[PDB]
Amino acid sequence: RVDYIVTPINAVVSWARQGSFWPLTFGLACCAVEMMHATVSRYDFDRFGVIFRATPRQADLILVAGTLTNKMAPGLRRLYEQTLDPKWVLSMGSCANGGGYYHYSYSVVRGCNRIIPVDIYVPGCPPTAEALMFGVLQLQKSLYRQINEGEKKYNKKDLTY
Amino acid sequence: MNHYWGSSNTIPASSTQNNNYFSGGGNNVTIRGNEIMERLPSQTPSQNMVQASMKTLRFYRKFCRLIPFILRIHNIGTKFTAQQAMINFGNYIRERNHYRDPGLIDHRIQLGYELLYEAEMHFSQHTILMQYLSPYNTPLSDRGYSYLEKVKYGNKSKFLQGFYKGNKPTEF
Amino acid sequence: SNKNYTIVKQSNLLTMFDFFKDFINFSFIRKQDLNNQTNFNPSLRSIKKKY
Amino acid sequence: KMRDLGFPMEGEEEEYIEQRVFMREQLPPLESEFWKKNYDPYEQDLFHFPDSFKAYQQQYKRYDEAKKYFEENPNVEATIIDREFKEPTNKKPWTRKY
Amino acid sequence: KYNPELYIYKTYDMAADDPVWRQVKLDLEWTFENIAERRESLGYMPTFKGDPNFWQ
Amino acid sequence: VKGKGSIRKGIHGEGFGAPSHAHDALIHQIKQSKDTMDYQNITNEVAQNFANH
Amino acid sequence: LFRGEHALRRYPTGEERCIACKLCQSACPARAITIETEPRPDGSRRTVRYDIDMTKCIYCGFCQEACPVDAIVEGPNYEQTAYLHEDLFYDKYKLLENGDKWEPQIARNIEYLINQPL
Amino acid sequence: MNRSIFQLWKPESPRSNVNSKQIKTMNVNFGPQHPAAHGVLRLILQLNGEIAERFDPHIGLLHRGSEKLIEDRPYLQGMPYFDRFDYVSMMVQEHAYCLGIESLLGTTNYSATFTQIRTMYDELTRILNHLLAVACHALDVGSMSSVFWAFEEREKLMEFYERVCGARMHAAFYRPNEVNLNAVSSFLMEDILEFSRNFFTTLNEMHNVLTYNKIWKQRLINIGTYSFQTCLDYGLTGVMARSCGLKRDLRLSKTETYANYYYLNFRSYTGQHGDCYDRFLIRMNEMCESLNIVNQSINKISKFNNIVSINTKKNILNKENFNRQTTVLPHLVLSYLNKNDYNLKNTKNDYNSMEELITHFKYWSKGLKVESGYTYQSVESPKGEFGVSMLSDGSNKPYKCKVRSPALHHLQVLPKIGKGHFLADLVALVGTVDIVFGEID
Amino acid sequence: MQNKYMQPIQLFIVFEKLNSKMWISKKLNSNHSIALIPSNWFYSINLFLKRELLFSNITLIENSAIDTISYNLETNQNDLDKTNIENYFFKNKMLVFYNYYNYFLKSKLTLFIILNNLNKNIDSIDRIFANANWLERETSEMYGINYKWKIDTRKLLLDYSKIENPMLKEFQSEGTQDAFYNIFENQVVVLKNETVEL
Amino acid sequence: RSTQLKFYDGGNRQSISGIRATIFGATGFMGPYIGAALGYIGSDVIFPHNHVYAYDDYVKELKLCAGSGQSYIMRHFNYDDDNMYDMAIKNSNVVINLVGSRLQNKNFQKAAYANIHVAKKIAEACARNPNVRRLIHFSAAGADTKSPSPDLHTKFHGEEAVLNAFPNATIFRPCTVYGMQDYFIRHWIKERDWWYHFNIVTDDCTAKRQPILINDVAQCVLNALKLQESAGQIYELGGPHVYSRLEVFEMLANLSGRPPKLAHIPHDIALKITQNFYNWEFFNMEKVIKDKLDLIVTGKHKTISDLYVQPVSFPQGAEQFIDDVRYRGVETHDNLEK
Amino acid sequence: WHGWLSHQYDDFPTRTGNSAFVKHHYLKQHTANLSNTPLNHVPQGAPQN
Ligand SMILES: CCCCCCCCCCCCCCCCCC(=O)OC[C@H](COP(=O)([O-])OCC(O)COP(=O)([O-])OC[C@@H](COC(=O)CCCCCCCCCCCCCCCCC)OC(=O)CCCCCCCCCCCCCCCCC)OC(=O)CCCCCCCCCCCCCCCCC
Ligand SMILES: CCCCCCCCCCCCCCCCCC(=O)OC[C@H](COP(=O)([O-])OCC[N+](C)(C)C)OC(=O)CCCCCCCCCCCCCCCCC
Ligand SMILES: NC(=O)C1=CN([C@@H]2O[C@H](COP(=O)(O)OP(=O)(O)OC[C@H]3O[C@@H](n4cnc5c(N)ncnc54)[C@H](OP(=O)(O)O)[C@@H]3O)[C@@H](O)[C@H]2O)C=CC1
Ligand SMILES: Nc1ncnc2c1ncn2[C@@H]1O[C@H](COP(=O)(O)OP(=O)(O)O)[C@@H](O)[C@H]1O
Ligand code: SF4
Ligand code: SF4
Ligand code: SF4
Repeated sequence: RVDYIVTPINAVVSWARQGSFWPLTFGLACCAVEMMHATVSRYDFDRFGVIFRATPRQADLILVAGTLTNKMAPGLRRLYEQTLDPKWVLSMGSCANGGGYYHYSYSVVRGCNRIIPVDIYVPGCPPTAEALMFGVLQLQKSLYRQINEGEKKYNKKDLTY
Repeated sequence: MNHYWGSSNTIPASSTQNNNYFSGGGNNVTIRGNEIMERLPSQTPSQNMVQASMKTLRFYRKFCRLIPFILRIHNIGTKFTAQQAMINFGNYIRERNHYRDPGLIDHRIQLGYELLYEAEMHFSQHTILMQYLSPYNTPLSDRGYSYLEKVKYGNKSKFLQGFYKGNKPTEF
Repeated sequence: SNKNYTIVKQSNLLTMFDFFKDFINFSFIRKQDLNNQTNFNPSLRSIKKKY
Repeated sequence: KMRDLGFPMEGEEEEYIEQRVFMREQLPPLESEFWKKNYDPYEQDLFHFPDSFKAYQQQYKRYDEAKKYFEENPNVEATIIDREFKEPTNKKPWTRKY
Repeated sequence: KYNPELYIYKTYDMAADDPVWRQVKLDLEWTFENIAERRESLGYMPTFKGDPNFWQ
Repeated sequence: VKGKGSIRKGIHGEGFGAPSHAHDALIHQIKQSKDTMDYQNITNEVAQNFANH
Repeated sequence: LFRGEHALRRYPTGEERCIACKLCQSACPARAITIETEPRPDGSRRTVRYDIDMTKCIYCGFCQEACPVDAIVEGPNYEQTAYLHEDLFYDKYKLLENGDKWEPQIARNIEYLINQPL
Repeated sequence: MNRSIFQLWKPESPRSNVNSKQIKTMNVNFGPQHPAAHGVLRLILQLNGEIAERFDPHIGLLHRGSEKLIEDRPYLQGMPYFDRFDYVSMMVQEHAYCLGIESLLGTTNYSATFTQIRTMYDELTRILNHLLAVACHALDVGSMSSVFWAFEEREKLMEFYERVCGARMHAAFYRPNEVNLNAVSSFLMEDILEFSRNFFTTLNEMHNVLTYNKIWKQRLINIGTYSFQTCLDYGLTGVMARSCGLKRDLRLSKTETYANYYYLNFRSYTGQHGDCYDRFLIRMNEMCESLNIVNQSINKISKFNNIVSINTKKNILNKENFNRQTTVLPHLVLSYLNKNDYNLKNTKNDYNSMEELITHFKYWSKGLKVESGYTYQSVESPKGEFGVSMLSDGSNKPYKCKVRSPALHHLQVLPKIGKGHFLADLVALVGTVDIVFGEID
Repeated sequence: MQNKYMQPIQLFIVFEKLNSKMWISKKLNSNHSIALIPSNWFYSINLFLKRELLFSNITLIENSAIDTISYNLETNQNDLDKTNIENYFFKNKMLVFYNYYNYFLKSKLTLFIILNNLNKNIDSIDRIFANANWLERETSEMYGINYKWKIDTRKLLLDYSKIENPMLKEFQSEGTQDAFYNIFENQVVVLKNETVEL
Repeated sequence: RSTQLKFYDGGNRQSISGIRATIFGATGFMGPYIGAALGYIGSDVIFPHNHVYAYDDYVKELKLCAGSGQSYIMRHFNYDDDNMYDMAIKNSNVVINLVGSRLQNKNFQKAAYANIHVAKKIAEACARNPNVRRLIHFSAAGADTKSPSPDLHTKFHGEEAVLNAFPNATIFRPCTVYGMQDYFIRHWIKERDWWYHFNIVTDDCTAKRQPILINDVAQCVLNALKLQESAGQIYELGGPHVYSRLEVFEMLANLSGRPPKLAHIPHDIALKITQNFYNWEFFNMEKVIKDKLDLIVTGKHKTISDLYVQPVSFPQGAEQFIDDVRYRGVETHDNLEK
Repeated sequence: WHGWLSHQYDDFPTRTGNSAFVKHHYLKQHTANLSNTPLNHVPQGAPQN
């Protein structure tokens, strides 16, 4: 059966895509600085193999770090759609999560999840650099496990069908 | 003329010519110009409702001349025909035709020109800007409409239709 | 010779149109002297309270 | 003309061109320019010209008619367009095969 | 206006180019040395110790 | 007029061309209403440019 | 002084320190705290619903500053990443659980903070 | 060198093909998702040969109705909006807001003034902002490691922020006519002194690779040059203004000083060339001088001398007294001068005094009442003159609160100073203007 | 107020047909003076300021507007005196204020202009002060002031294809519409607004 | 029981519609649209799924149907456990089923399982739960026991079992639905782009087709929920007009500007190859079998007019989805601006 | 140990001895982040509940 080959290759693919996890160079608000702080030496991102890429075509993670305004929501949707699959989305900050300090505003979208599917949320205002690091590492672990979460059932011979 | 609408703001027809070897011309009325709009001076003050009405008619004329290009670039031609969009914007203007303040009319014309320029330059999204072109009481041409409400409430007053429809969630 | 074509009418333009009162469109490129840039000596003017 | 205006006239001075061509601000309009009776674009007066040419003159009859209308209707009710669903008059989108 | 005073970048250490900044460095090091001397002479450091009985 | 060739000055102002030459509406508009356009007026020149294009 | 994850404390006897005075709700700049209170059968002034919208709240600390009985405390926890937006709608259950889990460190910090004025 | 004016400029003549745009210009959307753009700038750029010609900036991508929300909320609950306005001068934004509130109240924050916090932490925040600005400018120009070197010091300063207020960013520390004296600690001052001593090393590391580099000099010198008149016409202020030699500093102004600055002997720097190189040098010198200001401020609260024995002529150090551990005592001047106020503050709280409890309850339910009136209070933030114009109607909420941000005025001149420049020069100009769009919008 | 201060009476000496209404308060800086200026003279006054000798070194620091129609004294109503500036807020539709700084005189000068016409017409000064362009654009969009003879009337800090004046007291902070994503249209759309009330 | 459903359709996503719906098999092409139809009026939507890969956009975008606190995703669903179905539909008064055999599956056993076992278990769970007011099962047009297609053969039995278990079940029989993420227009575009010279047909292309827009299908679902009398009846949904496969190719070619080219492979050899080789989305036996079969609306059951939905014509509906893929021939200079 | 690692204080938990941390009767054992797990925070009235 293909599973004999698929499962080890699945593990290798998950390991490779976890090791190389390039987010998009996109910051909107104060949460950008926290992202830069994680990128810089005190909490090196590179240790976990995450390197930022400017073009969405070369990005695996969409770091929605900052407030999203109605004047920008179409742009965020276009960026998400133009990012090559497979991809994940991480909301950072109260403003990106649920509107934050500007939830009662006439210009701010009440949450980036309304425009985009958000894979993970990192609470904070601003989230600490270690908080962002924790969120990214948790996202990486979940990403590695997503390939095979025990969906297929095992038959009498222990081979998934 | 040093303006976005100037006759010299046309897009050249060729790398080495403007549309001909014996003449110079270009299209800037039905499409966007060559150089971007760096400044849009305020409409000169109108002292009369006559001048205000003339400004409204000229703005509507420009909008009608530009609508086919807007539809083609935004891929919203299927939703409504060019004439349908013109008539819908005409209804939009008709709702505001009661104005009798030249200053307010000038401000409105400035805003209209700005939004028209945004539509030309793709600053706005098609779904966000089609709210002005959408029919007031007619279905969109790219969708199948539901006449269940009309069948159920045929020859019934709008009050009764609204009464049956409701105006508040019933769960709470 | 190719450049001269754009120079032909500049004289009449500047003669008949005010360069400051009239809003005339033009394009230009800013030049820097690389030798002066490399030989420049950094310095600032320090300001303190009166003594 | 350039030297009269004050443009750079030497190679070493070419590096301060922007200070003499673009940086200098333009004199603001005289306040008398805001009091003109009319601001319509200038066009040649086609009096004494043929009727065919006069056809291209600005339509003063439209201005007279508009003035009459606005004198007759200083105040009007705000038009309301019914939003009630109506079957489309142009049924081609839902009744076309090809 | 008539007797300008300029700061000139002429060495690797920009502090050295200014007499004031050299004195700032020296004062900082002097303060650190004084603190270290006082603490060493004292020989220990009192500290706040959490006590669970504080929450009776 | 000094430095303007055949251009000569009238009572209420100085002309923009030689005596017998024809006045230019576009030049008049540029001078009087420089940088300001209430609307894109379609003159004969603009219409002919559109037709040529 | 670090402000991390909100939590609700209790007295050493186990009684809730939160009395529904709504000072924290009013001081919350982002309107992230919702409080509804009804008398308890024994007669105590205790809340029946105490919700903090972690997505709408700016971790300013105004809630713990305005709390007159140190009921709501922004404890040091910051690794509170959530995969679902609903998981960030902290309820009274979640806040009390956070307080029960993090009481030791929170109490240790509060000791020093209270002793500083002395 | 011969003339090149005709090769350098191309005017447009009426209805002339040669004197016209004979090319289809490149209309690019610089940003918002652009590494050079800060993230919320949609600049429509008209490039012709990769040389900027026409600018149409759109800056509404970060508009959030901050002023509307401040009007809706009472005074205290609107302060964190000022932290959000600028991501690197939040302390200065808070200081301006509190200064306006206390000007309306008719009082001054004597506690903060005597504790020196509002000057030392303002200067630390100035170091933060200048570090970030210079690092981003170097990153845009091409230099890479400067961002890491500057952000290490930024992390240290953020640690100081968190230690004083518990938030490494968006401190929300300054408040009108109140100070958290408990947070202020002597060991914090000693750590700040150590940071100041080590900051010279980072300054020199950046200075060695940037200041004298031929490429850096050729990139910045004679780019963005402007006169005082431009500085005056476009309301340029702070570093942008001082680069013209205007010699305009609000901290050293007789009628406009707002903290201990007017009674400290520090120096402000200006350049005779209004270019990016002079602005970069000014930022470096201001970072260096913030160390001197912080040192003076900390010395103002230090007990250097000590009792000397008559017999031995040597210091008599207290073995079991806190003052032996440290030479800096933050509460020294406050206790010495305002003894009654200090005693009341440290003895009466809301757990034992009815009046304190009532004040606390009112303060946290409806903010302090502010008498009706109009005020305009400004500070010399790292990016220029940052001001608040507040109109109060006598209630617990501000009727109007307008924010004068230097970033907006600095971004207004970007077309003027960067018209004839290349794209590589424009990306340097955006960094030299030192703009963050939080306060622009 | 232990500084040397002089009133900016030059404006009213030159514009001999205007009456002077000036204020100074300790709520402001020692060198800050407020004055009332009529709208029909605002443009000429700015022309004089921009090129007078001692006012030549003047920069327009700030500009904004206040919706004085809904202004009410919430506390100490009886303490109001006829000399207070608040008396001009009542019953006036709008109040646009400009603030300049002069370097020669080391002074700050604020000018208040009352707009009583319903359309809020006032002459722009962005042709005199360059930085006033975006300031007036923001003021016009947020409060609906119809600036005349303005270099650029296009919106700045407002969303595309939307007309509104949020800073007016009538407007609600929650707005009137919210932007979501429509699957049927496969793009961001804007629809009516439903929000949360604390 | 009672089939009445009181819900308010005048509100946006943040309103309370009054519908609590569980939508099985929402990871397909039509699943997100059907879910969004209910979600956009404020209804609560549950999406039970066991989909690989979990991180697929198909699973991810289901969260956008309703919003936060209204849309829920139930992962690792077990399709042979009754307790799982009970939990899924415990609080739902509407149960929509779109779990059908995929076009990629040729195994008769798997097709029958998907189209019968899951549907019957869902119907039984609905019968057990007395709060399930409405059940809407999605069958296929042309379902028949004699149908060569295993999908249709099993779908007929599936709808019979659903009716037997839950007599108040509403069965839809849509024709070939088209849309942005469909299997018809997108497949046409992708096949023509991958070959660049032809579309591979395996028949005379005389089979009749009656395409319907997915928006129209969603509107039909909403109208069926509104209409109480629609319960317990079978509906066939299709476009206003019927076209053959050749006519559909001609219409698409004319709309997009791409010249048509149909390359014929013998039906027998194509069937043998597809039934003896691995099958995926773009190479499957179901497509070959359904090429010959007619999938149109018959008069044996209720039609869309009964639901009171006016479907849009195929030429008008499909034009917007081919704007990007347009032949670039001789065009005006003004059109060059784009 | 979270505070000890973060350097908030120099005291650390000590099992079976004089501790610097209070041990109340209602305390619960520490739990790691339970998001993306069936034992995750479910708001009352949420569809999952
Ligand atoms: C070296 C040792 C020394 C001795 C020599 C040994 C031999 C040396 C050989 C040297 C040359 C090798 C060339 C191949 C290199 C590797 C790649 C490869 O194998 O092809 C896969 C590769 C996959 O396509 P892709 O472009 O990578 O996919 C991009 C995306 O995935 C697509 O993205 P999308 O979104 O557009 O998706 C659209 C959809 C596809 O688009 C659609 O939706 C429409 C199409 C759906 C149905 C597709 C059915 C299969 C069509 C096959 C077409 C073959 C091309 C020629 C057709 C001619 C028609 C007249 O996606 C797909 O399904 C992708 C295509 C899947 C193909 C599956 C089968 C591939 C393997 C078998 C191919 C056998 C072809 C035999 C041809 C005749 C040979 C004489 O390309 C092909 O499929 C074409 C391969 C054609 C050459 C086959 C050579 C091996 C067999 C030769 C005959 C036997 C040996 C004879 C010599 C013996 C000597 C002793
Ligand atoms: C470096 C590693 C290279 C690995 C390359 C693997 C090539 C394909 C190997 C196929 C082995 C088949 C074993 C016997 C199968 C028995 C089941 C059966 O019914 O046979 C007919 C099978 C079954 O397909 P079916 O559709 O006819 O029936 C389905 C099965 N039943 C009916 C039981 C439900 O089909 C085949 O023709 C063979 C399997 C084709 C599988 C195609 C997908 C391969 C995926 C490879 C993933 C790894 C990629 C590595 C490279 C990654 C690079 C980053
Ligand atoms: N052209 C069309 O779209 C038409 C569709 N229909 C009917 O409408 C339904 C919805 O349309 P569409 O989105 O196109 O269909 P899809 O094939 O895209 O979706 C089928 C759904 O059922 C799931 N599924 C498939 N097999 C099984 C299985 N053995 N066990 C459990 N779940 C399974 C699939 O999940 P998974 O991803 O894990 O495989 C998927 O979610 C169709 O299933 C079909 O019955 C009728 C006529 C035309
Ligand atoms: N621990 C201390 N904390 C704050 N201020 C102190 C402290 N010790 C001395 N001061 C200041 O020192 C001055 C008295 O000097 P000195 O007699 O040398 O100190 P001490 O008697 O405490 O040893 C006072 O201003 C007093 O406020
Ligand atoms: S969540 Fe806080 S820190 Fe992040 S962008 Fe919003 S206001 Fe700034
Ligand atoms: S941290 Fe601030 S915003 Fe968040 S709940 Fe507490 S008081 Fe409200
Ligand atoms: S947490 Fe504190 S402030 Fe909030 S209601 Fe309870 S007792 Fe009052």
